[PDB]
Amino acid sequence: ERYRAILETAARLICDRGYEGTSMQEIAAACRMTKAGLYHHIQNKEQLLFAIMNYGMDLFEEQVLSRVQDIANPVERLRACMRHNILLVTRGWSKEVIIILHETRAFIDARKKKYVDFLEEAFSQASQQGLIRPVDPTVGAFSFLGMVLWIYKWFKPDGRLTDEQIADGMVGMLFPPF
Amino acid sequence: RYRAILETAARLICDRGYEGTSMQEIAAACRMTKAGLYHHIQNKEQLLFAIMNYGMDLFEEQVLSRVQDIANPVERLRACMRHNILLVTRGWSKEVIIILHEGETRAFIDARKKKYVDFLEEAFSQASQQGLIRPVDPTVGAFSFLGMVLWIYKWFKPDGRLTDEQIADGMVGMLFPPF
Repeated sequence: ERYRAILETAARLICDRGYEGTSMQEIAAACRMTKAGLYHHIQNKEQLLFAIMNYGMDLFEEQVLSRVQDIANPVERLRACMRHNILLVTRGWSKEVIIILHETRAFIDARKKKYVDFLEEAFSQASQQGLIRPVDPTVGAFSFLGMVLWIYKWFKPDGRLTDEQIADGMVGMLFPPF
Repeated sequence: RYRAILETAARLICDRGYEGTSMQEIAAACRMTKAGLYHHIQNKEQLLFAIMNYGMDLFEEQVLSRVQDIANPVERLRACMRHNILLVTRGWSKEVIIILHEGETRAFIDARKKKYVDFLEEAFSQASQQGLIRPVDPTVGAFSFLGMVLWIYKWFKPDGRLTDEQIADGMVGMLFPPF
């Protein structure tokens, strides 16, 4: 419990002022610990970032992939996955962890590729079964990911559009009745 | 010569970071004296705003000026998307644009960015009302377009399986098919 709290706090600080502009002393004080206490849990800044990103992938698999991987119809699977990814970004409890994850290298890269593989497989199946307009599966996957992963840069919760309207509109754009 | 400086600086900033990169290092990468650099840019704040303003100039020069006269709004969106993907992927412009999206100066750039979004929203509005695209909230349309296109820098390489043109043909076909 104390460790995940450290990752969440560090992630919030890193998102506010960026990686270079965040010190381990800043992170320690934000966690109500001494710098020595922080280093009991983490080895240095580079490992902290790795830990944040791995925790991010865990959270994503639990809250997005776990829920959709058993949907057999590939366009239903895509539609649910896109809606879950959007709502993760706008409603999630660890938004800054997720931002760092998509914004040791080889270990995280291979984990991220599992999601790209999943999307490409579904676009492939949906295209083949006549449930979506044909498209190259990679073009589909990365259009999907670009639409969802950009949200945090523009979306203002106090603005006109609601996050449910964004989810409905986005899904309807890529995956209309076809 | 000024634009070459900004492109060289954008390269270093993307490779070493903004805090890592110094005006002395920029001068050396430009093969200029510190005095010659200083004539164009005097500190790092000035440099950053200059690069971001150059990026918005590129949206005008490489995208808007090429499409703004297309009367049919779906044809306009299809051309705008293709030009924008090229601006994101061309070696000479790609790092300027990355920096653009990665106090009072913040509002001056924000206002320029919003003129582009406004343009996309007007085209989505016209195309939807005219039945040339499936109905969509114009802001949703605009930022779906923007996310798709700007995120290309995260995964594109010029020796990848898909060319830039294949990516554009495919993206335009997804958002703006015959309808």
